[PDB]
Amino acid sequence: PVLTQPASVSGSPGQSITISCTATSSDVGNYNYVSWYQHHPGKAPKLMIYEVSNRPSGVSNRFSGSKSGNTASLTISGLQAEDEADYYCSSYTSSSLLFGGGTKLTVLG
Amino acid sequence: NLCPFDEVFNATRFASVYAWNRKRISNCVADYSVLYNLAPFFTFKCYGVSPTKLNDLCFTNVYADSFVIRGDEVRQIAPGQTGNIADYNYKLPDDFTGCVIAWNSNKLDSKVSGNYNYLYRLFRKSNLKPFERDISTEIYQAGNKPCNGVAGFNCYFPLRSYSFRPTYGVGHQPYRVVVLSFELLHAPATVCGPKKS
Amino acid sequence: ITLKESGPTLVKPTQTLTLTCTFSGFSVTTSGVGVGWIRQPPGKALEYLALIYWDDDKRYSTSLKSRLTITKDTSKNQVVLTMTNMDPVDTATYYCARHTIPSIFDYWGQGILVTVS
Ligand SMILES: *[C@@H]1O[C@H](CO)[C@@H](O)[C@H](O)[C@H]1NC(C)=O
Repeated sequence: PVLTQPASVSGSPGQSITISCTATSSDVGNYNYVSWYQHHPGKAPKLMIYEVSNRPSGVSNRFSGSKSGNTASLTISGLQAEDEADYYCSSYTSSSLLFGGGTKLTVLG
Repeated sequence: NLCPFDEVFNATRFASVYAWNRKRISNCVADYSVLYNLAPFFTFKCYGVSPTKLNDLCFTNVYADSFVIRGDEVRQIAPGQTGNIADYNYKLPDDFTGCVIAWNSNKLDSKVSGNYNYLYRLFRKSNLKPFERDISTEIYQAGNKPCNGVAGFNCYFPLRSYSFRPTYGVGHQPYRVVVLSFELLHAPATVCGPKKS
Repeated sequence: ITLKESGPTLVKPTQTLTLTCTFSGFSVTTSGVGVGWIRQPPGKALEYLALIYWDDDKRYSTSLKSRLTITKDTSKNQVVLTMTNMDPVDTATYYCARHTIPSIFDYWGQGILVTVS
């Protein structure tokens, strides 16, 4: 019951990148409540995407997501120098809720 | 004097199916326009009356019966149906006239490790008659011996929990059901739609 | 919508940890709304600890259930988490956040760093 993420994602400014979060089991059931957080050092984690593809208000349209199979993906278009953060995925399990390993995003320049 | 459907459909708490809640609606103007935006509106079906012509008729006695069940049990709330809910928790008459409204309420009723506050009846001696309510929690005897309250063999506690969770697929998710029964006949009417004189 | 976290920053081994969360801008006494706690040990992923609902239902992480206790006080908008038998390895930044179904947590507080020594 471990959510798996890539340790690090890289890319050039202006292009699009994908951060994945893949389930390792079926304990997640419908796996239809996947949440993504943006964590900046020294700051509280911010909710970017919820319920797989929905955005909170106050969130740029550069952030979107979707599912295929039992894997969720966060897409960041127009990569900006201000997007450098640790991204986390979260979902539900049979008796609890879990967070992913965490992906470190680095922006070139 | 608008009719207070708000207290029926937008309530903060719903009753369990074994003890469904009823309240009388009267002396109001009832527009059915307002309750089409509660949800995707998964189910809405009427018996004896078209859903489109409700804002044209006037009724004598209107009652709203509310409760929470599983999605795949919604099909049992109809005339002529049988299974479990229809027989032991909430029975409709064969000549029922009224409308059944239901929607997916997973986002309100489910909990991380299961919501156990919703009960239904599993065991009973006989089937219910239309619109009866069985509240008793007395222990059911399934054998030839008086267990006298002891939940041993051939002896059961009548009620069980639904245990609703976010991870369940559709059909095991909670649905909120409201049944509006009508009485449309020659008697003096009290609840009319929004028309001018 | 704000949540603030207060309590001891320094704890010693075998002692008991206590943290108190103050919230405002909303009430917790509503359907589908609770308050939970998350911790993040240095260089590691976020770990779920405990969650309390509007009706006083209580949930805990499956590995820490025997150590965590959570209570609430709706008269002064407080949520209190305690954790017994603190170990030196239990050093982390703790967070208080609002809990809902469609979005697991939101409106996270700034967090409080607690060191065990
Ligand atoms: C319930 O509240 C929502 C949101 O304000 C509203 O759109 C809906 O019409 C209300 N339901 C009824 C029956 O008024």
